[PDB]
Amino acid sequence: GAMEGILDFSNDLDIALLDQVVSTFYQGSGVQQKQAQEILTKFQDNPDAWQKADQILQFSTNPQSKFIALSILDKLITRKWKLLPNDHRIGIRNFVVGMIISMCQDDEVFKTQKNLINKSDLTLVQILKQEWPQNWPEFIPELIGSSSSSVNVCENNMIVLKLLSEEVFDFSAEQMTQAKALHLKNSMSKEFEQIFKLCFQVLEQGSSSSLIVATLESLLRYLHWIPYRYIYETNILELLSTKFMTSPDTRAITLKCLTEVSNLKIPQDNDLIKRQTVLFFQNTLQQIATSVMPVTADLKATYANANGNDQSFLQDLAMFLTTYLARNRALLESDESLRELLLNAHQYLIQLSKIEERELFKTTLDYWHNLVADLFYEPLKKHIYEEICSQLRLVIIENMVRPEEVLVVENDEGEIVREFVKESDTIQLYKSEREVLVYLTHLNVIDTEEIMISKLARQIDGSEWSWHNINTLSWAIGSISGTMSEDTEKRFVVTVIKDLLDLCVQQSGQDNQAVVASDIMYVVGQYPRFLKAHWNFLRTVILQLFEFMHETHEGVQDMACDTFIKIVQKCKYHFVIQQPRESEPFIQTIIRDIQKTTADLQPQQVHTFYKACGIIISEERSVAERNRLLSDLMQLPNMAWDTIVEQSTANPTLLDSETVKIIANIIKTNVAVCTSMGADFYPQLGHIYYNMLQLYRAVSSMISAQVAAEGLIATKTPKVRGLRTIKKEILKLVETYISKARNLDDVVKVLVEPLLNAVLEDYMNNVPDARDAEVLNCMTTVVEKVGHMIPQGVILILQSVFECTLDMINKDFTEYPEHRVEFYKLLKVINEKSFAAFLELPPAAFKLFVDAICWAFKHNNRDVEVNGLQIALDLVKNIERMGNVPFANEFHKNYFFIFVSETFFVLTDSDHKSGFSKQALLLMKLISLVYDNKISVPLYQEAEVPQGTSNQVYLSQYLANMLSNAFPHLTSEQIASFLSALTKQCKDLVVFKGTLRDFLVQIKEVGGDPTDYLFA
Amino acid sequence: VQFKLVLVGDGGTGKTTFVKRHLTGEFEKKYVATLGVEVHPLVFHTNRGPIKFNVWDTAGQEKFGGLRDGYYIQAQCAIIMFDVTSRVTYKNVPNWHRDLVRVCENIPIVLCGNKVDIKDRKVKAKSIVFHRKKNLQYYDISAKSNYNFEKPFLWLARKLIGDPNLEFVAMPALAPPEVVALAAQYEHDLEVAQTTALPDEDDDL
Amino acid sequence: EEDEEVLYKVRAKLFRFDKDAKEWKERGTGDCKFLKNKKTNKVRILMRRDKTLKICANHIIAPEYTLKPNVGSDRSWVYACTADIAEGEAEAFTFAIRFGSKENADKFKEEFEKAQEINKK
Ligand SMILES: *C1=CC(=O)O[C@@H](/C=C/C(=C\[C@H](C)C/C=C/C(C)=C/[C@@H](C)C(=O)[C@@H](C)[C@H](O)[C@@H](C)C/C(C)=C/C(=O)O)CC)[C@H]1C
Ligand SMILES: Nc1nc2c(ncn2[C@@H]2O[C@H](COP(=O)(O)OP(=O)(O)NP(=O)(O)O)[C@@H](O)[C@H]2O)c(=O)[nH]1
Ligand SMILES: [Cl-]
Ligand SMILES: [Cl-]
Ligand SMILES: [Cl-]
Ligand SMILES: [Cl-]
Ligand SMILES: [Mg+2]
Repeated sequence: GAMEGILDFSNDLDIALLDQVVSTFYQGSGVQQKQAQEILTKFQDNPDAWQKADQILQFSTNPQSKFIALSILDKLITRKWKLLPNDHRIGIRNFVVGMIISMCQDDEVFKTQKNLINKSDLTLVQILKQEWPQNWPEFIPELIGSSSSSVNVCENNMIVLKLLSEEVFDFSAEQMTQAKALHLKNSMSKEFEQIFKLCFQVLEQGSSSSLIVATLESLLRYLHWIPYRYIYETNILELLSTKFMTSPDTRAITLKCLTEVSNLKIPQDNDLIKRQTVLFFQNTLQQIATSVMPVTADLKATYANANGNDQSFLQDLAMFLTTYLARNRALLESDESLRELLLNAHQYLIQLSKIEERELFKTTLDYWHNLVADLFYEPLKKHIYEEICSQLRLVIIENMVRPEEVLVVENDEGEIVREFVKESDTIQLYKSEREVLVYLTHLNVIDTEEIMISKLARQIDGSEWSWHNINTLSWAIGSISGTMSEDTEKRFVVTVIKDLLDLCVQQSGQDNQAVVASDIMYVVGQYPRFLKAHWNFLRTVILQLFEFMHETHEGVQDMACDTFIKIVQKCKYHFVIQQPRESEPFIQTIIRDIQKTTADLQPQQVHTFYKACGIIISEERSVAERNRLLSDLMQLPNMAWDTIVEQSTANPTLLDSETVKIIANIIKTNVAVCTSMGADFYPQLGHIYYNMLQLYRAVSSMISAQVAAEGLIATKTPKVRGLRTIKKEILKLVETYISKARNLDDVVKVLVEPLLNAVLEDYMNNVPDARDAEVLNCMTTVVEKVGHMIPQGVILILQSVFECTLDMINKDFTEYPEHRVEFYKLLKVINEKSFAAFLELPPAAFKLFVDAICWAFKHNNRDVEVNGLQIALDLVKNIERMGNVPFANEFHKNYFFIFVSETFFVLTDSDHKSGFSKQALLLMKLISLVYDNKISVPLYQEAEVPQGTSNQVYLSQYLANMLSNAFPHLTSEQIASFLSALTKQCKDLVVFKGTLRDFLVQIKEVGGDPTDYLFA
Repeated sequence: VQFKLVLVGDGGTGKTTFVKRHLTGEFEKKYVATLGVEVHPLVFHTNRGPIKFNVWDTAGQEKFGGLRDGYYIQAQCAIIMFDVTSRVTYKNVPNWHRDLVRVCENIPIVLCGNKVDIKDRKVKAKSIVFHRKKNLQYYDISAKSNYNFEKPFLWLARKLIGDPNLEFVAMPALAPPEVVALAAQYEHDLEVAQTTALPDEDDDL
Repeated sequence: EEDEEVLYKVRAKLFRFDKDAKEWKERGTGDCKFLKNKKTNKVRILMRRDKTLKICANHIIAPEYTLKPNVGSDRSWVYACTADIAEGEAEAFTFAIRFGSKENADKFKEEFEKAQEINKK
């Protein structure tokens, strides 16, 4: 198109045309905009593009054009500056400076072209980073001088300095070498005296200017690093905390500066400084009260209204108060004359803590946590804050977020329904609230009780009744469990329950009932200690829960299940024993009636139920009695099972979806019970084990048959998915059991051979899409637990899954994601526990193993990458451990350099940044192996190098060459310097890593200083 | 009533997927890296009328960065994205913010922690504090589950319209038409459709 | 939707078939409603996304339409729609709609078929 003209550099740049392209991109739309965008990117990325910058700046009438011009320069300056002839550097400096001056002197431009001026300033700052002060020593004194000549220039200088400080102190770590960083910090520091003087003057001879704001913006940055004397030994605190608080255009920035001040590095034994720290706070609070809002002000209301910058201001105030107090409140606590101030500050916080804004609430809550945690320990402090804490109890009790256990929620139509999904983002909020409230309760249990007991009584008499109110209250009451003495707790809980049951009676209809049920269940679940001392009560609670298991209300029903197991998890012993005035242990009662109780439950709920019963059964330590209970519990699934095993062994025609589901649910139930019973599950496992493995085979045959007859698409079908669920659940059951098994001999002698026989060949001999990753997962646990006892087995596992799995996952990084992850976990544990298995591999297979490892490195998926790196490290150790033997020798000869280069590659490609640490570790280990002469054979082949040549010398040479070719823009000395530093530092990871990081900086530019690698 | 929204954040954080979800309703499983920027209009219906975002969905991968900060020019609002399963992406948040606010000095910005649907969360709730001093709104989101997916836009809408009580409302639903050669090909097309498996058959819906 | 009687409501996930690609693509999750116009007695499907309330389905339950199974699912229907105005201008789609359970899927089909009969009248 017409627009592509600008891409043809063999002809002059048509600026007018450029401007059109740019306008089209920014102001245009659809296809046109899109084309223009691509055109512009191409232009920008053109390595000569920069040469046009001056022409653009001069002749363009579009600020975006110039901005782009500046991005081009910025790229050139940051990446290639020292590649440029000297003349070109000067020229660039001059026209960047000139432009800035010129834009500052024209008021209209200065007022209306801020974006472009800001960009220009940053561009300049990039030049400074390269050139200053070594090749620009006068920059600052002249900047300083220039500032008096013009208000615009002066203001603009402030922007420049703010950017410089940012680039030097705040954002340098990732972007500069250690040496260069230091150099520029040092340089800034050596001249800050003068910088500050200007800053102070401007601040003195002004009130509410854009110049004042700019100055204050720069101060915010300086505060990150300047020595404290500049803050404390000048009049600056007075200015900030009085003058600059009074006008709103300066207020926001001032407050942020004062916040940073409240974190300055500051001596602790200096009374006068303490006084100053007190004074600025006192001033600041005085300004708020008189210029903004009194302490009584309704901050919730104000925030909710969202005028102007109110939300921001309130946020910054919270940040200011919390930061200051957290650090300094002790300064205010002893001196009676400071009491009012301390309390008023807190009262502001209390008011802010009523605001409806989750994130802001969390900020304040974190402060409260800090405070109460301190009051809980520190002698004679709590009484100061008694009234503050009392108001806090209210705020928290009334803003309790829904606990994760409370599964009912109000929909948009005012109906109490089951939640669609977990409220995942309120989990931490609840913990934080509970923590603070727990502390608050400990601080004054009488207050807390009185508050709760009377709020509650106001629900009963109806005066204050509402869903929100009973809820927040109930949740609060549940959340403080543990804070009272058993005895105190006892009466409290009695009163609460009585009242909730009262509400249960008075408040009817399904929605009301759902709410009250949820609340009671939450409360009861939260007080196991109580339950344990009140058997009758406990028993009645459980029975009531069972009733709920027949609720048509799904939310309540589901909650009953979770509450049941929640209670059982803590109280199980009381179900296992025979209670006074009971005819049988309660578990017996539960089991006898399990069909009735669980009839209306969803399958997974039924499994949860069975799981709970398992917890109870495992309390029984007498083996005969326990096994008997297990037997009884499993009676229904075992009978279903026994009849299924009949029908299928007569004829492999299971083809029934109903049957498939039944089987799946049988296994799932076994899994559920195994999960809670662990090692104790063994007898039940044995009842089904052999038939279960046969069934696994039968089902495997069906899946294959189905794929053959219908195609791969078969695997999507409900039928096939169902058959696989059987296989997966089988695998899960065995995995679960083996992970918890206590008798490893039976695992090996009884479980392992048939398992392997049943699953391995099937996995190996299925088409890729039919292979269950769960097999891999199972095998990991097997190797983990008994790998040391089954060398031949481990070999078998590898033979059957290694190559076929590798071939699934080695075409790209994305296909078969579960296989991929499980695959490397398996290799990991094999490499750890059964290294011998890899020693037995044929050389070809071992090479693929090495490949497999490196491939893992190159993943961005962290699950894979991390394991890759670990396996590599373990492998190196495994090899080292073997000593000077042929296998070790061969390994190094074939693979040492493969690992070194692969590790380097991922370190340096900018795409594996998450792995930096472990990469570094691995690299350091590899280098240390040579540096320590732990490699007994020459790593080179003969005639390649003189015969005597040490592995150290060779390693250097290899590396220099690899780097020279890989990064040809680096100088030899840069490479040599880097390698010397790095090899010397192969015993000190933190230093070694810094050297790596410096290198990653230098490879992104040209002309990096080789001496940088001497940093120490 | 249209506002420029720039969307920034590390490669692979879910920026484009998030947008697409809002655009078409779909969930894109494949990671195809954005090249420079993609501009998409996006409308929401509110009690205060319709609001239009021109979403400038920028490239997070340095090597596909294109004009970089040039995209930010005259942005009226923004969303900074990270991935709660990837700590580096949170670490880079202040870099994205820096570059952004240098061009866009006074705009409302939402910080979004994506992919919370993933079990193994790495950037703990508790750690997420960068937004506080910077006056950014924060939300845990998931483009996959739609967890809080509407929140960033609702918030931004409220700030730009300047009405805290702004809510999304149902668009009126025009009566649809009574319609009735292609019959032959529709058979073919339907076949292909029926026998292509629906994704995520193991989801709740 | 003031002039309309709600004959049936169910939570669903709606897909559209991208022919060019060969994949199903989610169009929306929310309440799928069968609505009878009180004045005309016509029955339409109207479906809106959760939270945004955006229309992802708006079409008559044409007598001509047939609910077909999907190979992957025991709880979905697929069908050709020749005139959906969710996106604005009438447009043809091959839709799939999935439910929380088979029961729900089977209930939808029955309801769909009844609606079709009403539309015939
Ligand atoms: C309203 C309607 C509904 O359908 O269900 C209700 C839910 C109730 C739940 C649990 C309650 C608390 C179970 C009831 C236990 C009960 C009455 C136990 C007595 C044996 C008992 O111990 C009584 C007499 C005393 O007074 C109790 C209440 C306090 C104690 C233990 C005093 C003491 O020991 O000193 C749902 C889980 C509701 C939704
Ligand atoms: N599990 C999960 N995956 C997600 C979510 N959002 C996006 N993804 C996945 O993450 C990958 C990257 O998504 P994408 O939208 O390309 O991210 P991006 O920020 O646009 N990448 P770029 O900056 O390179 O253009 C995709 O495979 C996508 O399916 C989410 O909420 N949950
Ligand atoms: Cl500009
Ligand atoms: Cl001084
Ligand atoms: Cl116990
Ligand atoms: Cl050199
Ligand atoms: Mg993208």
